[PDB]
Amino acid sequence: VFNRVVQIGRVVFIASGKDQGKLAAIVNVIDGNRVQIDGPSSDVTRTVRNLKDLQLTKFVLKLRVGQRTKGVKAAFDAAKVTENFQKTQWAKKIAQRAIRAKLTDFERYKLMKAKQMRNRIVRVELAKLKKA
Amino acid sequence: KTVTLRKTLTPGTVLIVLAGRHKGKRVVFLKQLPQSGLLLVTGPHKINGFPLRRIGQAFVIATSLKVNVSGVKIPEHINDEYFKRKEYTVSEQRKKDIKTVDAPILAAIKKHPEHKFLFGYLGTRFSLGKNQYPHKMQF
Amino acid sequence: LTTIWAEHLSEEARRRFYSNWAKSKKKAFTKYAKKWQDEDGKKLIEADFA
Amino acid sequence: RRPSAPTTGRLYVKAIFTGFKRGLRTQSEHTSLLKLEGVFNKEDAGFYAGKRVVYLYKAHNKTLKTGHTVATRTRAIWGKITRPHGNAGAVRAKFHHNIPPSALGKRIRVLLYPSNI
Amino acid sequence: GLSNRAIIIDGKNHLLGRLASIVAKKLLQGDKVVVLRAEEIVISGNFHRSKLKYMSFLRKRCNINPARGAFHYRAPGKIFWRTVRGMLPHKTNRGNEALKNLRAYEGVPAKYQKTKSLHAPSASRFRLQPRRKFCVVGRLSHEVGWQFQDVVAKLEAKRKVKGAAYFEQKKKMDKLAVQAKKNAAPKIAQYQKIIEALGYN
RNA sequence: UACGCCGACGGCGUUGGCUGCUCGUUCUAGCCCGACAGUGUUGCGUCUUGCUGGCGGUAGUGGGUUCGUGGCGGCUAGCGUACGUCGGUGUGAAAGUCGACG
RNA sequence: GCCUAACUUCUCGCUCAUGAGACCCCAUAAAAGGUGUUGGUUGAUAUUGACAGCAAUCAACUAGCCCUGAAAAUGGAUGGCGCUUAAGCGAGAGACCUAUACUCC
RNA sequence: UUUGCUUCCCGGUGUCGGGAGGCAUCUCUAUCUCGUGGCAACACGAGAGCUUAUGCCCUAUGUAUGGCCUUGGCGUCGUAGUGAUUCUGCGACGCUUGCCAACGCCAGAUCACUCUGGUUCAAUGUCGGGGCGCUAAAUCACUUGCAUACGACUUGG
Repeated sequence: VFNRVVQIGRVVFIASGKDQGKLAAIVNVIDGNRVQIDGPSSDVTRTVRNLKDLQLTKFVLKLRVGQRTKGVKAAFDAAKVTENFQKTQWAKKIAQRAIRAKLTDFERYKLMKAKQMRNRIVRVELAKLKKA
Repeated sequence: KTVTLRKTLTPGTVLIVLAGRHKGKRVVFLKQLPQSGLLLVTGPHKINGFPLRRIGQAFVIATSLKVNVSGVKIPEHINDEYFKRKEYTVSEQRKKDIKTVDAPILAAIKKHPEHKFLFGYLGTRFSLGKNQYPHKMQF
Repeated sequence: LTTIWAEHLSEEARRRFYSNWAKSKKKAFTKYAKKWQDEDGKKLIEADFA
Repeated sequence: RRPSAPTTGRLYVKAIFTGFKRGLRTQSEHTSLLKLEGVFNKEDAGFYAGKRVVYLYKAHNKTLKTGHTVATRTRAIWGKITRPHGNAGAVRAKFHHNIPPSALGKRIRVLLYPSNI
Repeated sequence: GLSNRAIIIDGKNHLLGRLASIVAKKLLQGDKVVVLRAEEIVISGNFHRSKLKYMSFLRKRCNINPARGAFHYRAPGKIFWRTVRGMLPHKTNRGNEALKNLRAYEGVPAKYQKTKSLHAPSASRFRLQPRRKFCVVGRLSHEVGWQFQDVVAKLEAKRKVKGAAYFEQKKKMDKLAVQAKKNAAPKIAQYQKIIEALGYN
């Protein structure tokens, strides 16, 4: 029933707190609530975080218990975890929201016009399909 | 002393009017008038019907859009006294200054590849839509 | 939900709708009775039965 | 004829007057508490500090204000937001006259000026 | 922060007191609130606790004249209404006007049978530990005197059947809409470029 | 024009509220190097790769902690008027408008 | 949490009670008990394979919460509603609210 | 209610308040979505922070002329369906509604903001005109006795 697990080498996504929005790798498990993570190549320092702020990704690295920052960096770069993560809809939505949050007034106007024109055309096509 | 202009207000910047009968209109900022410190702005009267007048910067949102304003040559007789207040009727003199000032502005917009959106953008009034919160909107 | 009356109601049944039957014009159900012999009234009565 | 770019929507943020500054058995009517739409933090509430606010209500006698062409039954009380209140995005406001208690739950318009963006 | 329309809330899987406090705050702040499916609201703790609490509530009646004493409503809607009443200053004009803006129903009346309902995640029953019992206000009302549990069940079954049919139709229309966008691709490519560039898709 | 009765926006004075950078100070590391001891250890056994512990080094790199008779900012409130830019109203009536009480 | 201005804010535990508990004076509870659960102390056996049945276990203690001990007369009181990874119990952290008090005008 | 009056429309005119649009499955929370095979249970393949209500629609100058594209909205009417009385689908007919040449061309201004969206929207009352349209009952006093302190109740002309 559960696929992703909290295991050494599991790549986690920081959902809230200090380094929000970044990726790290679980290098140790302290107790049922706390994990030692270290995202050397994603600008996350080796720290201990409460699992309540973390979310499990689909990537698991080939790490060792308490792998040092150098080894974590090597595994991260070898697996290309950042590139593979950037291909998921998880990361695409974050990128889209990042673009959206910084829209200027002119960009908002342009989006309004383009969106309504596209909706009108798609509605014409939908009427065609519905009639048939 | 004259009032201190906000850093975002530079010639050619497009502002949003927040008060008056023209509230919500997008206009073009030309220059800070020396005497009063108000802003000589004119969203081309041709596009949005906003004539050449003054407005205080407190009632304006300065956006990041700028139109090429280097071509406009403001007549010397256009100053604070020119806009000083006397059934208002637009003097025939006034109309000519608007044509003189707007002509380079309109031409600059036309040359801009985005002239289609620029003309429509200046001809539309800003408004707060659904789930649009000013503290998270980047103007 | 609805009530359908018979086409012809007895005078003594209609009295129950009155306190001064003798003094009145006895107009109860007079318009309803005509609905039974009308094209639209028949349709309404049939719809009520349905 | 259509006036060439007419009004298309609001230019104010919606708010409600939730009550006065108070303890549990005291009340200071000099300060009002407003709840804004879409504001949930003191950080966001700090954005509106110093913005003007207005409360519009309906009276009996009509008034033909200069600059108006038709007698209106609407009157206004003007005020200004002074600081955030609490953690959850409420704000404090000061009005020209103390806000009437009958405005509880009624619309308050938070205007966008004086602007500082 | 006022809502233009009434707030329609689906009461299913909601904790009684939590939802009641949220709704009471909204009513005090001036909104109109409608609560649907009040028989699906949940109370934490085993059924016996709630049943005995309601029995002790029923025991509170004026000795002199019970027609003045506490009025013990059995319908789930009225139970929720009284729970909200408890969290208002209902003896004052403010509280009375606030309470008059609340409508709580069992099932979904025809007026709201075609509107989307809201939920309060902070009042959901899934914030309880999984190994904790809970009671359903519908069952409690039935056991303390409510007489329309079967009628509401039948009406809800019919409503769910009609909704299932409508949802099948909606899925078909949604697939047609996806196909329409795919067909329009060549025409909308000029606008899709801007939409994706500004990050909306 | 000036002046009264009111408002708005700026400036200044006073008391502030919120919020950032940047230097330094105290006490201290880690990274990195060396040997030793151990082991939640990979790959194929005084093996190897890992990992940990104190101990000895610090060149380089280099964060925590502490606060300064430190430096540079951003947003904004009340009160008063080094004071400015302006609006509503009022100079026979009257009506309206404005102001104050209520 | 709502009455009620100020977080259903952040961290770790404990507790299920067929009306649990919930904050100085303060508005009662004891001797004595529980193989409910959670920690600890001591003494033993156990891989030369510990107890049960034809891989840890045994015993005695101890103290947190919960339970029994716990009966009164108009209907009734953690203030009320309600609350169960709490809105309870204990240790803590940020912020926030509020006096006729403090600073300034 | 043979003048009175219901209803719809056009106008006056009183009183009153609010203060920026729309959105339909369920079930489930220690699993879910799509595709396929399945009567079913289920199975295989591909995915799955889940932030699609943290969303999606809507979102504005007036002719003309030319090129498109013919959709969407509103109202009436007629059927058919919907029962927890209103709301839906289908038409038919009207009034509109999109883009390009193109801000090309004409109009737009109240002097800097103070209640206008620069005539904001709703609810009703009343007075006038019209369009179809209808032509009642209680009560008192007598009377009855199954009723009754008085009212009330039960009967009849």
